[PDB]
Amino acid sequence: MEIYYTTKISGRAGVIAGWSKAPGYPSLLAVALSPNAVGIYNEEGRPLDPNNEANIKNVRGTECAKIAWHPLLPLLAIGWKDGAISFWNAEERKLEEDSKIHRNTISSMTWTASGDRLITGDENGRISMWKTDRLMRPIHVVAYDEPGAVIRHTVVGLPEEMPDTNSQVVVAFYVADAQERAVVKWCNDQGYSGVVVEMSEGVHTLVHYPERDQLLVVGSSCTLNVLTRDEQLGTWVTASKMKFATGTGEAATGLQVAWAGNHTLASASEKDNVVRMYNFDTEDNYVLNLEQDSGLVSRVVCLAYDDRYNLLAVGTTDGRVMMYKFNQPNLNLEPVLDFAKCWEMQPAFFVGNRALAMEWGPFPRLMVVACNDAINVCRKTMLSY
Repeated sequence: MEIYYTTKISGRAGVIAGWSKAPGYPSLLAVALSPNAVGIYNEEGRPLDPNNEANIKNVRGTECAKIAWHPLLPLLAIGWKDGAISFWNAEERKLEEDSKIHRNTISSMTWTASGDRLITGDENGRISMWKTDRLMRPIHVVAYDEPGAVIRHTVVGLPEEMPDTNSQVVVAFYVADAQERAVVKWCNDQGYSGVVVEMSEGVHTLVHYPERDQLLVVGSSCTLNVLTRDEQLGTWVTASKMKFATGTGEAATGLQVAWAGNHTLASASEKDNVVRMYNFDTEDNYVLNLEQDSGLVSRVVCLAYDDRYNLLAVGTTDGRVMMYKFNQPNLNLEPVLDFAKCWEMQPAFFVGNRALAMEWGPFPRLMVVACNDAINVCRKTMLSY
């Protein structure tokens, strides 16, 4: 067979792991190192540069908060915990740091579609789409203050086409979450921050369903706030709101709403060994059982989806992260309402500790379960017969 290898990034490894998520690139797992560096590490479960000089110590010498790689380049945007937006390229080995506008700890950092800007934010509510150039500098463009609110959840759902020049502008659906006052708002990189929605309940996770245009927000009551940019209202208002079947009621703490396929929504909880998939294909909910090991009960700590290649990560309390094979919406074989048996059990692997931070790689073989013990590189190595 071809058996998974449990090989772990260590040496100076921290918690936040950054994959070159674009396929076809040298998928260098950047690792937010504890001694104020970001470890640009390889994919064999080893540090690529254990000396950690090409792995870049912070110019301002702070701990990292967010590392995200360019969708069209091996450019790594490092959000350090001072506002230090650090653009570093793997092909250039140049880290260029600008901290003119951003001064608080980088809270929201999401790459744009083309990587021409970068939705940057901090705890001041200052969301700022700093432009990204091939001239390799993070340069601030637009400024939006949300005082009393933190830019916590910021998804890229529907890029609104303004009539300014009909340009496809990334419009960041950021939540002005002023202490659970989930003021989800949409800001564009030119001049404006419009309000997406005003829910009283805070955003548990800012999921977006693109097939039927549903900003699948979860309120902090396990309520799937199905926000659709309605044909009758225009913005992502709560068209429907039903309770998740995983941790029914007030169980949003530990609730795991990741993705589960093209027309399937993932739902699970830290009190549930059953992992129910809100299958949007034919409106299905169906459990996926887990195990208990002499009191080491495996209940879902983290769900994450390889939406590039349709695999669901199921992190558990015991530490293992087994995998769920989402069989396609069955138009090829056995058209079924219950995909619980179709959601095939995959060979489990023990990455180590409980899955707290998680980041799927560009391929569903190369991946990190960025647990706190080590930056758990997930990979496969062949065994010849």
